[PDB]
Amino acid sequence: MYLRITNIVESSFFTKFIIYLIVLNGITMGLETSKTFMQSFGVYTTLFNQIVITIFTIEIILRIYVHRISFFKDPWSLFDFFVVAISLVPTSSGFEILRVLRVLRLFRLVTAVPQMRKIVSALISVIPGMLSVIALMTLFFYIFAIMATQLFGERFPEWFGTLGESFYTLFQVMTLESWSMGIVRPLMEVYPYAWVFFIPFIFVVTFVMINLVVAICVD
Amino acid sequence: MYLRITNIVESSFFTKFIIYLIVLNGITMGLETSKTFMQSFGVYTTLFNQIVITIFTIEIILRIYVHRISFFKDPWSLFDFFVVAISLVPTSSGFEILRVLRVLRLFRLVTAVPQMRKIVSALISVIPGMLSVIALMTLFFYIFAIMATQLFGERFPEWFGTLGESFYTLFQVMTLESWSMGIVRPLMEVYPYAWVFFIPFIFVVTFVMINLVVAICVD
Amino acid sequence: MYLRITNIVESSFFTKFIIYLIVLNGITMGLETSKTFMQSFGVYTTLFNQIVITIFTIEIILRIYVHRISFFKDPWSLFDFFVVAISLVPTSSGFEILRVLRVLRLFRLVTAVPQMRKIVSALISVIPGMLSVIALMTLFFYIFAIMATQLFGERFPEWFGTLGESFYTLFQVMTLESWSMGIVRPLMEVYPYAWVFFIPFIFVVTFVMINLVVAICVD
Amino acid sequence: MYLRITNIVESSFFTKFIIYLIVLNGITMGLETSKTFMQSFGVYTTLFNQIVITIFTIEIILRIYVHRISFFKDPWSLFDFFVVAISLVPTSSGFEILRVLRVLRLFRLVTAVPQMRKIVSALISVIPGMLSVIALMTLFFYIFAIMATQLFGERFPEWFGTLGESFYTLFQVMTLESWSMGIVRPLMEVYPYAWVFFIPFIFVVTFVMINLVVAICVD
Repeated sequence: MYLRITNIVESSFFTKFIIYLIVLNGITMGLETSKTFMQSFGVYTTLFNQIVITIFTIEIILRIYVHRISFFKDPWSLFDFFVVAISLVPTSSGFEILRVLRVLRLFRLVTAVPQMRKIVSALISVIPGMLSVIALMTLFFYIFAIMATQLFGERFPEWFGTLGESFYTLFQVMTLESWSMGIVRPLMEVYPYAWVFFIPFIFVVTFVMINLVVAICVD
Repeated sequence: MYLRITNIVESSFFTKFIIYLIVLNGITMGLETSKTFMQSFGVYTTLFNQIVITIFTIEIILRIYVHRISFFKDPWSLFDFFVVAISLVPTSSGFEILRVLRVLRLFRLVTAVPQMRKIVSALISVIPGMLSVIALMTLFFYIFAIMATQLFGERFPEWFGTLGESFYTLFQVMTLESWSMGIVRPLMEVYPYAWVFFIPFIFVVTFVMINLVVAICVD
Repeated sequence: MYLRITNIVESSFFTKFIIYLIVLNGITMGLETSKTFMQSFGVYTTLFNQIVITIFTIEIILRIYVHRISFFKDPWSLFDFFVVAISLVPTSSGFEILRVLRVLRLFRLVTAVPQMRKIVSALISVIPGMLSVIALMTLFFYIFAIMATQLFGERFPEWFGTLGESFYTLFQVMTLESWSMGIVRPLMEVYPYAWVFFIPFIFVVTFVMINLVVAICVD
Repeated sequence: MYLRITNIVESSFFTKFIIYLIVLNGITMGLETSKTFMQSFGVYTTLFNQIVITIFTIEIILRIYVHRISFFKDPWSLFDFFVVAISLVPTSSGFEILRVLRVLRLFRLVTAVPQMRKIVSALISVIPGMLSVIALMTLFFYIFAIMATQLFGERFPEWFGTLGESFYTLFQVMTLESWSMGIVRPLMEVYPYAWVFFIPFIFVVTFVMINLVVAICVD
């Protein structure tokens, strides 16, 4: 039966059918949003869901037999696996995080469709030639995070009272949002020289990002 | 008589004339802005308009006789057509949107005048070589927008209570405007881990944007 | 005496002497800032000023004889002229704008010093290959400015009540500062669809700027 | 004994060891952050430090015997030296800045480990090819900063009352943070034409930045 199924799986109809449901479940997912819709076509959409997740567990299985090991060696397939799976976990139990993560299946439309793969693949290909800098950067953030926690965490618990808060705050400063009016001016009301810690931080971080762009925009 | 008019339309004078009015009606639109001016040279400006729109329909007509099918197949002429059409719709009836959309006729100056066309043209040419990425992003937004609606729409109606509500908010976060002080810090007061949803969102959406720039910078 | 002076003007000492005063007047200009300093070395700096402006009117004259017409054909010289001049206008009369514009002389350090000229020159050289786009852009701003004035100027006098206010506000939106939390969200409290006017405006304006960078970053 | 130690220092083990401690002291610094951890494994962490600093001076010494002059001529070694020196200064005395600056020893990991060096190196290499522009800008800031101080420092002490006050503010405006709502709109309530000072400032400073990026992107 191998080749029998293998001709179904590898068939055009198959894919087109899968891509069709993606877009359907996709559209249906946006109505599941409407408080109203849920009172009318409420159940219809609920059943349509269990159906789709079924059809997808089938599809994902059939695909495995037809590919065996090569499947759990395919980035794109693994995704579909670890996404249909999350959608399988009981509607109840634990937390509803998983219940929300289900919408992650609409990402399957990147899988099932060529071109999308190209871009995604094209985008991701660059990540490697960035890790050297990213590492540097993280180290930087880590060092300043620590310094900031022990410099302003006392009188500014909210933004620097913790190693992790400082991280968050420094990332904000990196995106340059409300960094002056919201963080550094207030800070300076107690530590006149705080500007000596942030302006430099902004330069380094800014500079690095600028180069990182140059790289990707050349290398 | 064809060639007769075809020598009028196709002439230099003709174009130069149309361009003269554009820049004239243009200067007029900016005065029609002033409350004061409308109390003095008020009507002078009102009639002047009904005149231009006429002269512009005549012109648009003449051009169609001189081009027949070719006219309704030229982007630039089409624009000129639509823009004149709008301006034609009665000052009254329906909503005043149209009444405002009239000022779109000053975009006519991009049409009538070469060079502008070149730049506009040079710009639009890049668009198609982005669509693959623009689609990816849009899918992305749709997915996270749906997630956000069901993750914070209950306690934060204004920013995520609706699917479109969330789209707007997320776009804001993408432009990085007040993203931390304005939206994420406040959100975290109820959902400590919301930073797990937005920081990653910020990275992905930023990365893409950076790449996109590169593409256009190079490709 | 021509060659006599011409050898002084063209002399090394001359320039070095001029560049020396620039830096001196420059340094002295930053102390003229201090409320305190003005009570101590107050007059000293005041006289030192009249002296420098003298020495500079001399220098500027000597330079003219040695160059005649070629002088008022030299961008760099013209500057020095139209800057030493402003500094000549009476400390009183009219308004103190001119009294502040005097600090513009420290710009002479870009003049008197090679290398600086290179960069400046290098920077300015690009402006030309940007005017096509800049023109387009301005037209755009003008069109939207007008539309906005007649769309929100009524209930939002501060930000759109005038053609010029709208300009200012739109530039702000272009820099993306407080555009959402400060302008569009408030706006939407009265005009639910305002987002249909600004998001597009942001895209066009953003896109254009992105290209303009590509150009300068290639052309 | 020279070669003896020269084989210790120059050895693999040696380096790997130093690197092991870096990452160790590093992890320690982040715990020394926690108020809780300091109440439990408190001293364990305190002694651990005084140990590393020792081992690091020994190491820094050994390296100097093995390199003599070459040591105080290598950027990376110099850094390592200075960073250890700081860490050496008594926990007490003077201000606790030093006490915090100690965490700068985690930058040691950029030194000890190759690759990091490469990136850091690759980054710093670009710096010199910017100085001409960096100087221009700095001159610019100085000039406008002086102007702003005497144009708004009286009615706006917090942002322009001082020469350095104005520097900070202007830098803020350059990063474009809250520049309109935060500073210029408020300023305009007293000085209607202040937009004439800032918009141009924004353009010039932006242009430069854009070019600079280009330079580094290409040159």
